[PDB]
Amino acid sequence: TPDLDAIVIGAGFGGIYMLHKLRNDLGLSVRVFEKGGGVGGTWYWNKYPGAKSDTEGFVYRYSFDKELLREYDWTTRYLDQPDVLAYLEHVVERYDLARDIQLNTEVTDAIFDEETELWRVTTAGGETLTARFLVTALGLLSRSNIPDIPGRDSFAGRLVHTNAWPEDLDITGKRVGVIGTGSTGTQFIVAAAKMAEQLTVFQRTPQYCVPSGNGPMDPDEVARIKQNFDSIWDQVRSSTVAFGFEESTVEAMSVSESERQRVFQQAWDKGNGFRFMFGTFCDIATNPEANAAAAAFIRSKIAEIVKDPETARKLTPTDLYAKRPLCNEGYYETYNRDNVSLVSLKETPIEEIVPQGVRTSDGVVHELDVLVFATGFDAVDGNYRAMNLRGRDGRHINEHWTEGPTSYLGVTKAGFPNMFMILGPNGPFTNLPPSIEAQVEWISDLIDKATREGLTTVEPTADAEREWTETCAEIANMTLFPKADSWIFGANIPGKRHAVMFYLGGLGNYRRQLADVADGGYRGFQLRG
Ligand SMILES: Cc1cc2nc3c(=O)[nH]c(=O)nc-3n(C[C@H](O)[C@H](O)[C@H](O)COP(=O)(O)OP(=O)(O)OC[C@H]3O[C@@H](n4cnc5c(N)ncnc54)[C@H](O)[C@@H]3O)c2cc1C
Ligand SMILES: NC(=O)c1ccc[n+]([C@@H]2O[C@H](COP(=O)([O-])OP(=O)(O)OC[C@H]3O[C@@H](n4cnc5c(N)ncnc54)[C@H](OP(=O)(O)O)[C@@H]3O)[C@@H](O)[C@H]2O)c1
Ligand SMILES: CCCCCC(=O)O
Repeated sequence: TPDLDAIVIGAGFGGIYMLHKLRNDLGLSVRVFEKGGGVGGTWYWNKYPGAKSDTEGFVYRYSFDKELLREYDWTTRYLDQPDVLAYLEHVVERYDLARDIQLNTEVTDAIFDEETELWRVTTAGGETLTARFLVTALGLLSRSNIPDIPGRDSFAGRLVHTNAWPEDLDITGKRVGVIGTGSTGTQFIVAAAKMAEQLTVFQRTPQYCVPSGNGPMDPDEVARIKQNFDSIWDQVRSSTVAFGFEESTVEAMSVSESERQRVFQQAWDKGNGFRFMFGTFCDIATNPEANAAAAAFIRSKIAEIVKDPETARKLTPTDLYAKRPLCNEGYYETYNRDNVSLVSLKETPIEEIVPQGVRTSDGVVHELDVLVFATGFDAVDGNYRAMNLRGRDGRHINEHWTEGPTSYLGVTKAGFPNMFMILGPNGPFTNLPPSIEAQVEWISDLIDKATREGLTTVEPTADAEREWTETCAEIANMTLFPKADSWIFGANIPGKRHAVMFYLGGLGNYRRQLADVADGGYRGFQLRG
């Protein structure tokens, strides 16, 4: 008989909600282990300047509690890291969840014990305990990726990853270097350029970026949104990307050149990178002329905004508009600042980090006090592979994932009885809170069913999982997304497999898949009594 009914790993959006359901709704004995010193997951760790979410604030939140929806106010269109952290803290208080969240506790081992049919979980702290159900809410974008750049550890000043931003660090008036220009890099750069004495950008691959449209909320708009929240959430849940806008059904090449320009301009003026990729035309990410047209539209704005022709050239990507789409408050305009310098690593690669800065292949030592790694994450599977996580057959999860990470439905794993993942591999690529709520609710129901019916294990079959791999691959091969090199398909860490790691059918379709599996009696699962 186990120490706990369930153990949940992680105290981000995922685990907070998981806990709430397993404890407050099902009345189970549950504990959460979180390695951080406080709850919030992403929004605990990512304390860097400019950290914020690109999901517009009205839908970057839970939806399951209608009271909370209507009581909580947000004051700017998009939510800053501190505003989201404060929200997740308020949820934690609201639901009396802190008492079952054990902070500072890294789970190092999770071992299915076939004798007892229980999960045995070990912490860095040398606690081992048993639970019937394990839920892993480890975060898709949680495990910092810090490349082994030569000389990195010789750097004399403050060297930090964005995902480890120390609360004491004030970059005001300092000479700041940043490596990486994805969504983290670029929003850091915008905010950091207002603070630092000099900001040096080390850019390996330029990205496309559109305006965010960020700005203050009017209390009447907040009221309007809240009046209509039921409707708003219905739209979200039947949408593709769940960002609170209706995706376009217009093929981009089916209108005039003037119409393409106007639709793009209109989306540019309103802002949001997901709006620009999906609310403009329906085939930006499937049709290559449609994509090329979106991309050229962005290039023309770079060339207009950026006054130095050389900087504009270095900023202008030539590859597909098919990475996670960015937005920012005046990203390209930042490079007209006099305290910002752009180094292209295609032309002048980093040779060595040295005590006083970064020496590039040109021989130039860029002298710096702070070196910021916005070099992203061992995404999706990183925290799973770094855990001593072993299933029924005693094999480490790495031995099940030799071609890429796998699951059934993004939330279960063949060979891993009674384990459920929140934002596991091959789940939705959407505004994440509502995908999380879908997962959590679905897991709950199943755990509750095993409970009421006296099941001992629940496990997806090997065939069900391999069917889901097929599905995810086939959906991704109908898109351009696999032709974009990023973390989304792995390989952003040399030696990491290149592989499909998301269900790209969208939230509405992903919810339907979940509800079909439930409602048909969990075909694909072995339900042992
Ligand atoms: C800068 C930034 C901006 C983003 N903007 C958006 C956005 O606009 N829209 C959007 O949908 N998503 C965005 N995301 C993704 C974001 O991660 C999700 O929105 C959401 O916060 C995920 O919550 P989660 O609980 O699944 O994972 P996380 O919030 O990543 O929480 C996972 C937790 O698990 C803990 N943990 C991991 N492994 C272990 C272990 N072995 N033992 C113990 N604890 C462990 C971690 O320390 C972490 O606290 C953004 C991410 C970042 C980093
Ligand atoms: N605004 C938001 O809502 C927001 C903010 C931050 C993060 N996020 C989410 O988090 C995801 C990850 O974002 P991210 O920007 O943190 O990571 P990222 O998209 O993985 O970008 C990593 C950056 O570091 C660079 N890089 C990696 N290895 C390097 C090396 N060895 N040398 C030099 N440069 C290197 C990459 O260049 P290459 O492209 O050449 O590899 C890229 O510019 C986003 O895509 C998004 O989903 C969202
Ligand atoms: C896995 C990430 C899904 C999209 C939310 C984001 O880009 O932050």
